[PDB]
Amino acid sequence: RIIPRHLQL
Amino acid sequence: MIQRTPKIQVYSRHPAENGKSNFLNCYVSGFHPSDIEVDLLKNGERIEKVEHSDLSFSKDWSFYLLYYTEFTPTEKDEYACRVNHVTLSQPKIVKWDRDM
Amino acid sequence: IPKPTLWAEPDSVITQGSPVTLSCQGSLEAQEYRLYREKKSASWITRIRPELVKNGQFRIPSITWEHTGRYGCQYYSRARWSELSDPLVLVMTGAYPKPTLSAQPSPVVTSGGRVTLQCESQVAFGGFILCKEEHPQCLNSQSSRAIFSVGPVSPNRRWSHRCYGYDLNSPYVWSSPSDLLELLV
Amino acid sequence: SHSMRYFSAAVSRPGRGEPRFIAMGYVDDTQFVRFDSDSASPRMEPRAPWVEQEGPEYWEEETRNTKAHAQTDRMNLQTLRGYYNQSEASSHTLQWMIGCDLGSDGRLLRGYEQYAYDGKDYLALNEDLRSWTAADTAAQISKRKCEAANVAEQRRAYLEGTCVEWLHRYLENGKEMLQRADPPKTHVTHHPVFDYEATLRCWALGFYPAEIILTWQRDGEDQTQDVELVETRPAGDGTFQKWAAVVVPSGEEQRYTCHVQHEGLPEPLMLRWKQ
Repeated sequence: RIIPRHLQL
Repeated sequence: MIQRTPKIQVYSRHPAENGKSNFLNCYVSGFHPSDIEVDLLKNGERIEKVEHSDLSFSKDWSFYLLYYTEFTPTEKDEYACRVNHVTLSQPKIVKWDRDM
Repeated sequence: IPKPTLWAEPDSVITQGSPVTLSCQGSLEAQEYRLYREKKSASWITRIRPELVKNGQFRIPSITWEHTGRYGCQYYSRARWSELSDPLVLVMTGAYPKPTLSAQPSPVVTSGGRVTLQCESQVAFGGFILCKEEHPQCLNSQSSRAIFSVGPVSPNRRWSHRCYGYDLNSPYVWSSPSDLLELLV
Repeated sequence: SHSMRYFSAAVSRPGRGEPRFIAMGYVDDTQFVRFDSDSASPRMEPRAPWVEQEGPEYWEEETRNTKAHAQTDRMNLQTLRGYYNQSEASSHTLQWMIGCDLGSDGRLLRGYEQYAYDGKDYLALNEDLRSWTAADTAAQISKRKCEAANVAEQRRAYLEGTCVEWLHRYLENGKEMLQRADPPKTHVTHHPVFDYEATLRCWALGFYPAEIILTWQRDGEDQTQDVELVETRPAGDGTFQKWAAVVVPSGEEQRYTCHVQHEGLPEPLMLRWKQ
């Protein structure tokens, strides 16, 4: 199960 | 920005024995960026029916791919893998030696 | 017996694709020759059949990654094998884009002084070679750039340099040389 | 000892259109899921038998989330392009990785989350999973933005829970594939260089996992300094290969033995060339 979001750099 | 050259190993899935079906592999790794061209050759002629794994990479961030195709070892057929990438002045070719 | 000399023609540093001959020059009574390559067997040579081999000339029509390395040779004479020749490093250049060679802060330096020479590229080489140009004397560091402190710089000479980059997986395969860089005094 | 990782790569392509985005997941050395923005139907899809069974809610969520990752990283590609004041015609690469490692006992031993831009490390979550490390000034911007947003907690929450939790789930569904080690089929080969020497090559084939130790001993002792060793490679069937070589003078082969160490071996076997 993958983390929901990617960081907004 | 940083780029890395592709490394190559050409080999068969199983120990080579003439007349017996096998798989020719071309493992290409450590390159950056990911844009790359890789061809499997039989006596200089490029082979179109080939399979490649999904593009992936190491936690060193460099990319790696595997190209393969069913083949039957010959005592006279010469196989090779050709790679072209922005880090190379000319394509890198590696002949297939059943001893490696 | 006399220790043999091992050399390459045109040279030990050849651009990818070019031909080169490694000749082991022992005595005149040499009855046989053995060509060695450290850390990895000189696989080829067994294809360079044969009289040429037994005469001390191992020619490579077109050099490639696989031919590079540090070689040494010995010959047989008077029921005695000679000592090993001094090593010869066979280098193949022109494999990668040439890097950039610059002087910091400038290419002009006061006599008796020193300058930092920086070799930089877009490729992450595992090392760099800085060569002074007779018969080049090189230095290797250990990426995006390498730093070389050269000196003291004298006016009674010509300080010329070129640099190369190489991947750790093949240290005898260099990039194309960088544009020549001369110092001024 | 198990671990789970998710990796992604966002490659901008000016002119070509929108950035390509690919992502995938692994449990140890086995890929179980893949996503490619290029597919006619961009969606997370099964690559391992032990996950094909997951319900449709699973694929709907895995897919929906990854598409959101794609959208975010595409936005990141231009933001970073702004930070480094870069052309709009150049191609750039933003790579992402996140993962958890379990100990023998199966508890979270260490977690990770990192970004790399155009091949170099950019932003990384520290081992404490409570702080960040910027590689340069642009990353310092991203770092402050992460701190001001207190997002670290959100990431470690994932690393300590879901990551470990689902890792266990997968390790059980595929107990046969993931918690089984196939020993290496091994042998030595002889390669004669005329009459004065030869290379002894030790092979380890069809093994899993990939971790393995191959070394040459002379009269019982590591020649580790003069031994040729190739990167371990995939056979293509799910197993791996590796060989180690050593140049020796004719008539000294027997003084050499190959030592092979693998998880699927009761005891490290010892090999020697057979004349």
